[PDB]
Amino acid sequence: NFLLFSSKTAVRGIPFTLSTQEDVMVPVTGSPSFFVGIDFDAQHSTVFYSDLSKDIIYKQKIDGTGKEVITANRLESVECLTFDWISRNLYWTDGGLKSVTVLRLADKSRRQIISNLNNPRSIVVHPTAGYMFLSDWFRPAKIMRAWSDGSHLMPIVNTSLGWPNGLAIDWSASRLYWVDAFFDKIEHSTLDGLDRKRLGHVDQMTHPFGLTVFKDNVFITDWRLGAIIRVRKSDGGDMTVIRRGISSVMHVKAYDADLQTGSNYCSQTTHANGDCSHFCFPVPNFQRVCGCPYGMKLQRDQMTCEGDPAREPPTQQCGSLSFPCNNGKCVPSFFRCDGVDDCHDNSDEHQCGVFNNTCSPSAFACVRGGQCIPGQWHCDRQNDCLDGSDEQNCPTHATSSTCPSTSFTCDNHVCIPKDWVCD
Amino acid sequence: YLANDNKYCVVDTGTRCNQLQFTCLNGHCINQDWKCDNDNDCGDGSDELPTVCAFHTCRSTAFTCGNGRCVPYHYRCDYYNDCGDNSDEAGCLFRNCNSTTEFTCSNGRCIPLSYVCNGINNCHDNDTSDEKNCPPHTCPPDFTKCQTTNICVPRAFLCDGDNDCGDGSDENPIYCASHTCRSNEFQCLSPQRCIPSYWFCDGEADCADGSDEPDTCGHSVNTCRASQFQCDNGRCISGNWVCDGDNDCGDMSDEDQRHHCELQNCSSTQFTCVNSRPPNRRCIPQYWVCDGDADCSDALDELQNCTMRTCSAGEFSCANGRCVRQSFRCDRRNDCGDYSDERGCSYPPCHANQFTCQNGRCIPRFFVCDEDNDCGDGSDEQEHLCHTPEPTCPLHQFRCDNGHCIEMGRVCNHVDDCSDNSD
Amino acid sequence: CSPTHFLCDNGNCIYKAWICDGDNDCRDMSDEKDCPTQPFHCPSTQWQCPGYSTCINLSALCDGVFDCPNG
Amino acid sequence: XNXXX
Ligand SMILES: *[C@@H]1O[C@H](CO)[C@@H](O[C@@H]2O[C@H](CO)[C@@H](O)[C@H](O)[C@H]2NC(C)=O)[C@H](O)[C@H]1NC(C)=O
Ligand SMILES: *[C@@H]1O[C@H](CO)[C@@H](O[C@@H]2O[C@H](CO)[C@@H](O)[C@H](O)[C@H]2NC(C)=O)[C@H](O)[C@H]1NC(C)=O
Ligand SMILES: *[C@@H]1O[C@H](CO)[C@@H](O)[C@H](O)[C@H]1NC(C)=O
Ligand SMILES: *[C@@H]1O[C@H](CO)[C@@H](O)[C@H](O)[C@H]1NC(C)=O
Ligand SMILES: *[C@H]1O[C@H](CO)[C@H](O)[C@H](O)[C@H]1NC(C)=O
Ligand SMILES: *[C@H]1O[C@H](CO)[C@H](O)[C@H](O)[C@H]1NC(C)=O
Ligand SMILES: *[C@H]1O[C@H](CO)[C@H](O)[C@H](O)[C@H]1NC(C)=O
Ligand SMILES: *[C@H]1O[C@H](CO)[C@H](O)[C@H](O)[C@H]1NC(C)=O
Ligand SMILES: [Ca+2]
Ligand SMILES: [Ca+2]
Ligand SMILES: [Ca+2]
Ligand SMILES: [Ca+2]
Ligand SMILES: [Ca+2]
Ligand SMILES: [Ca+2]
Ligand SMILES: [Ca+2]
Ligand SMILES: [Ca+2]
Ligand SMILES: [Ca+2]
Ligand SMILES: [Ca+2]
Ligand SMILES: [Ca+2]
Ligand SMILES: [Ca+2]
Ligand SMILES: [Ca+2]
Ligand SMILES: [Ca+2]
Ligand SMILES: [Ca+2]
Ligand SMILES: [Ca+2]
Repeated sequence: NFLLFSSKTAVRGIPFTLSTQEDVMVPVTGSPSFFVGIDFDAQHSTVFYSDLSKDIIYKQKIDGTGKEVITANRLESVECLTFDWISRNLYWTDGGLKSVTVLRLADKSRRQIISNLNNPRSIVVHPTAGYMFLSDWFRPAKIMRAWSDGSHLMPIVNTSLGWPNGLAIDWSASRLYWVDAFFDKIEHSTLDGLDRKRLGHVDQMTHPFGLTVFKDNVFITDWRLGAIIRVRKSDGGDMTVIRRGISSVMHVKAYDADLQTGSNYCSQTTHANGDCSHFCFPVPNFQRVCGCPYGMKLQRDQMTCEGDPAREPPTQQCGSLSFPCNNGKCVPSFFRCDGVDDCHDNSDEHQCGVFNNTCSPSAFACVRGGQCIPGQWHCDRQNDCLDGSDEQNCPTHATSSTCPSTSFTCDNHVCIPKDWVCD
Repeated sequence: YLANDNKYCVVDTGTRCNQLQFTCLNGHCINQDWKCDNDNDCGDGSDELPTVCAFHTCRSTAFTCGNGRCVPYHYRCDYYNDCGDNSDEAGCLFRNCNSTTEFTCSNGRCIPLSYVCNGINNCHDNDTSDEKNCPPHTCPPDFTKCQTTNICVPRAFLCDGDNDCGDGSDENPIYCASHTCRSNEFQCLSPQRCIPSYWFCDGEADCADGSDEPDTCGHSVNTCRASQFQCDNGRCISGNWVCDGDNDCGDMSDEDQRHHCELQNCSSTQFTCVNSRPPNRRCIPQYWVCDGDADCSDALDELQNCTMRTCSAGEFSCANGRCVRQSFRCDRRNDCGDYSDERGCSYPPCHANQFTCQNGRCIPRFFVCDEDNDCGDGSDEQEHLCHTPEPTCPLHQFRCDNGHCIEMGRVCNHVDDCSDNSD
Repeated sequence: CSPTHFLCDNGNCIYKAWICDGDNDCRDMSDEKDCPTQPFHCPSTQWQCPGYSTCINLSALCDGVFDCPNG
Repeated sequence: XNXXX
């Protein structure tokens, strides 16, 4: 067990016992970084994350080795993840496509199962009961419930809500818990939305986002505090600050290998995957429904799958105005060979500077050997080009150009206020 | 009328099936989950007719056989061919049973070697080769010998609808199919089944549809036997307890002078305590004579042939000679025989709910007006507190002959307000 | 609501060009809940030979062979 | 406001 939480700068894993402070998992970080959604795969010692600066979903071991991407194609503001550990399906919520997607990890297979939402945020799925829950915070705010296959969508909590940011589930009692950030409250109810109850006032909670339930504690993240706070899961509780000064803070999650235990008919033994090709989804009252990816239809047997190009034609990775990377991502067509890795695979900066693959107008081209470099690297006193074309015959004329009389002038022709001299 | 999504002909007896029920040609609606699954449920096979199961497709949650039937998903890989085509047991990778200690059945079922021919079929395999009943060569009376394997099974399960023997002796055409059971038996109509002559017409339902009890059964429910006494309530009792001093029939039919109890002279050496009255039996067995218990109404059985009692200073000494504890005083019970315990008492009044009689006796409120003289003086059966005056049925209320008097706007309105149109 | 506008199931008024535009302008499904009208007609310089389902550049019409199976 | 920055 350990507490897994996300932020702008890093994805971290922390022991629950506040007595010790050191991480149990390597931080996840990049040069451009804004992590939001997270979840874990206990059977592989694996976590997942999104990064809104790259629009990719990743997977990485706890040790840090074996980073791989899940997808990079048609992701728009992936505000949350959740993982069905029995079916091995990953669900996410595109706040920009305004939809929720499910993907099977065994072989990349994806469908938008719910499509016409307004501002969906947290999603959480309960494999043994076969339900998924998601929050929407458009004016008529609500919490939905649906069968894991993305059908029977119906609201279970639509009264006295505004901004219902984070959902979570108590596995030990089959109670849904949720934050609301417009009335500054945390509530809980049965999976049917009945028997609704409210926790007491929490000190200095003003706007919560992430929520988690583990053992007898409720873990919450407040954007106005920029902290992780802990309360007793039955009542107002003894508000105990876990972390502070954690920058822009996002979801929390409780890593627990004991939780990820069980089997629906979707992965009972003596057969595989509940006999479905491509997907099976656990459905409430101990049953399974098969699924098919985009562009495929279930056959007469309702289990095996067939091509359906008539209704859902095959689609390109990218439009006519964008370059499809080797990675599933998509970049503007004039970002090819600009000297900057935009595809996050160096796929847009491959074999550049040749005929039929010229440098962008923005970049500077080395005269020999086919290498394009960023414009900002042209004559900045560093030999960037392999042949040194970028540091040859550029203006030395500082000219009679002068900074205002208010500003002191350095020998480098940079100017600063006279107030800054000799500090 | 055009039943079953207007695709089918059913005789129009005016009654209809529900929304979720299939209709058969002969009626007896069946639930949609029973439609097309190898089980005949309509009797005529309307739920399994090839025409009906031609267009029908399996519900999303049910396994589809290669044949086209729709079995519940939990039937898949359960060793046992319920699909008929074995299409739900095809491809099943069963665990290899430890053959050194278990037995691997012909259907792949794992069972301990100790359970081989242990007395009952465990494998249930198509081969049936578990329950060969190895050690004995035959079965004795109070059971039939099963035919090809020698299991002791009562004929009482012949033709009953499942193979009790695992061998067809309980389904043998040799019997039940040929002629109607043994001389000591009768055959049920539903299921088709030989059953004992002491189930047939016995006062209870023993077939599934009660065809063992079809209204014409002996004289009556109190037909009993030449060895059994006959009771007005329909109960049958042993003739030994007739006029023994206590109700055995359950309706006092064996304890009255109305039929016969005038000469209830008891068996052999029983002491005849003539002090006893019909509320108790005069004859008492010598088994508990002088046993220290007040068998007779005044406990003369404890002095007539009994050793004297020394009694105790801590117990109530009856003036007559009996000895009892202080718990047996002031309780309306003649423990001492000479009423020495109840004489001179000052019984405190009855409880809040408790009813009081004229003779001061306390009786439960529930025991008022039940045709039993529970007060002894008949206080609980007094006309004034027991008779319920019929409603006055004034102006606005017409007393029709049924007694259920109706509103006077309804007189001869041609709507049957009072049973057989009494208005 | 004004006759210029559709009244959505949540009480919004939306202009009746945007109904059936393919996007839920009401933020409820109201303005796309009943929008079937999308025929198999072919635009641009194509031609749809009557009673036949193919569509062909109009240069082939009277090119001197029947492009479509019968006249 | 409550939108992810
Ligand atoms: C808010 O959610 C409730 C359920 O908690 C909805 O009430 C149901 O409404 C449907 C019809 O839309 C009825 O068939 C159900 O019986 C109602 N209750 C149950 C048991 O679900 C209610 O309609 C929702 N309101 C809004 C504005 O969506
Ligand atoms: C653009 O230029 C590059 C280099 O001249 C070409 O690269 C080759 O492309 C083929 C087909 O994809 C590969 O099998 C070769 O291995 C590539 N490299 C070499 C050295 O042959 C590329 O084909 C050009 N593209 C176009 C459209 O002309
Ligand atoms: C089978 O049973 C034998 C005897 O008890 C035991 O030694 C052996 O380990 C068992 N093997 C398996 C695979 O169960
Ligand atoms: C086994 O199955 C076949 C049908 O495939 C059946 O005819 C046969 O009687 C079965 N075996 C036994 C021992 O009854
Ligand atoms: C094309 O887009 C559709 C949805 O519009 C699907 O996502 C499909 O998988 C896409 N095709 C490829 C090759 O990514
Ligand atoms: C060569 O390719 C690059 C890719 O960024 C630009 O499109 C460029 O404009 C192309 N050609 C020339 C001559 O500039
Ligand atoms: C320096 O440049 C500034 C800004 O253009 C003024 O023109 C200023 O007069 C210049 N100084 C001299 C000495 O020419
Ligand atoms: C059978 O499959 C068809 C599609 O081929 C329909 O989904 C139909 O609803 C299914 N059967 C039932 C009873 O739902
Ligand atoms: Ca607030
Ligand atoms: Ca680039
Ligand atoms: Ca440089
Ligand atoms: Ca300075
Ligand atoms: Ca059936
Ligand atoms: Ca089976
Ligand atoms: Ca056996
Ligand atoms: Ca039988
Ligand atoms: Ca009977
Ligand atoms: Ca009796
Ligand atoms: Ca006695
Ligand atoms: Ca007494
Ligand atoms: Ca009474
Ligand atoms: Ca009437
Ligand atoms: Ca619209
Ligand atoms: Ca032509």
